[PDB]
Amino acid sequence: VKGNYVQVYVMLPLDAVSVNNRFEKGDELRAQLRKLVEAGVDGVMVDVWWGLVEGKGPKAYDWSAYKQLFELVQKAGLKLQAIMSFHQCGGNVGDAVNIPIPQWVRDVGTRDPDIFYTDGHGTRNIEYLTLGVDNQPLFHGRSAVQMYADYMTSFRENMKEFLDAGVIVDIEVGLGPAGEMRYPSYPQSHGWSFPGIGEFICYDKYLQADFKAAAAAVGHPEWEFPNDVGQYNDTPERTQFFRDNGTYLSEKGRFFLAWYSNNLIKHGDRILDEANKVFLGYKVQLAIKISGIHWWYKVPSHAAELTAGYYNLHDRDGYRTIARMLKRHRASINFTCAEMRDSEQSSQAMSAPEELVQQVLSAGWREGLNVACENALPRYDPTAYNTILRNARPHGINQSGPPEHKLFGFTYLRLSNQLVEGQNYVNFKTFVDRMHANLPRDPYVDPMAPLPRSGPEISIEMILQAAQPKLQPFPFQEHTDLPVG
Ligand SMILES: OC[C@H]1NC[C@H](O)[C@@H](O)[C@@H]1S[C@H]1O[C@H](CO)[C@@H](O)[C@H](O)[C@H]1O
Ligand SMILES: [Cl-]
Repeated sequence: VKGNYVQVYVMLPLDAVSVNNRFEKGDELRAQLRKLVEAGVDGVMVDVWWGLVEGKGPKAYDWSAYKQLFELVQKAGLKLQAIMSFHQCGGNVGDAVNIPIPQWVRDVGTRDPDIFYTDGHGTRNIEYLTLGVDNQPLFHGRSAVQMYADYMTSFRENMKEFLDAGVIVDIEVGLGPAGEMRYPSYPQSHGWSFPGIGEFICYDKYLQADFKAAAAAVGHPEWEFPNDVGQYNDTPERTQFFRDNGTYLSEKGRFFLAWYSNNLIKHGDRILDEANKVFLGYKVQLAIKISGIHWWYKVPSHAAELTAGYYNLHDRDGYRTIARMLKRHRASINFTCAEMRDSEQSSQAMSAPEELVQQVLSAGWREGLNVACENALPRYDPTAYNTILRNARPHGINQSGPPEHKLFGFTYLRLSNQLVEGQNYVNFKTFVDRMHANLPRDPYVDPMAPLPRSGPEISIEMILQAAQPKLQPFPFQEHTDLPVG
């Protein structure tokens, strides 16, 4: 029965540390976290904002508010998942507060605007630095990858005691906007709204030069980005690229989609190699976040996945390539949409979150990875919780031992007073009993081994072998066998 237990984590508020890098919510959180403990919660997740910590200048790390926050988490007796948040808070759905990346990094952009992901009209997205500059020493002598590595190293040295005490158990490495390994292909600030197909955000000069070099290297130096792709708010049928039997199927289109999605995979791999070196020997799991682009999943072109950088089609598994890249690092996948049913989505959007969830979870498990999930949108109701329960144990309870597959964890978005009062709290507490297979809370479940060094580097051609043949997902039960009631 104990093999069935799934840990439950709760996301702290976006301003758990204030926008001025001070810890102001000690009284409120102490109460709120006591309520989470009373409900059997295993831990919390928190954004560790680059903009707050390295805000005053290069290598001026001010960890003191996060230390106060983390002491409080420890005193409550909860585990902790730390996100290395190298992105801006703001513009993305649910972001109530405003925390840019460091001002001194933005100041570099006033001279070299190509440090930012750039769209086809030339608009600069300031939420994250382009993967184009991962290895370009533009930031007062440092590259973007060096900045990320130094930040993680300073985190390790400063939070060593929380690491040694087994409080911090997971490091989620932010790899893009909203901390997700993707391009900013659906930005509300540039006028996108649901369920627009999005746009390819590869027009910064660094990525343009990368494309020309890749194209010349296959004997097509003339080739350019596709220009029959429409705009943010189009539907697929209204573009020659994404329509049924469109130019996404051409040799040119295929080369472009591979190049764009490959760069994301290489960005993840490089950064995970550095993260693994940092946390070598500590009892933590490294994780990445894959964004849940469920819209247009039901049409042949998977348009919105393609623009986000996920090269996923009926005969090409664009998530198992990513999982295969992660395997050498023993990195986990944190996914989203665990609370969503296809019947809750609008028809127009051609949306299939249930199938997308099944695809990504099955890709992780086939590669031997731990897989965790989050809810995409706020939900307080039994149905949502039952949908999560189904995804947490897709073949139900195993009475003899553990089930064939299960989530390694589930993180709930997001803590507030609303969660810990009234009927909301009764529902949530019941949901946590069910995720624990109705057993008491066990702080020593899922012990981590000392992080081993990443295995040998494999090439992009080796990673891409996972794309085909595309396999059906493992069968999922329609409904959980252990509902909230
Ligand atoms: O948690 C990742 C992402 N999953 C899909 C949800 O719809 C999004 O709201 C979240 S992003 C959100 O929360 C993150 C973790 O607290 C932040 O890093 C990010 O800035 C927020 O936009
Ligand atoms: Cl296989």
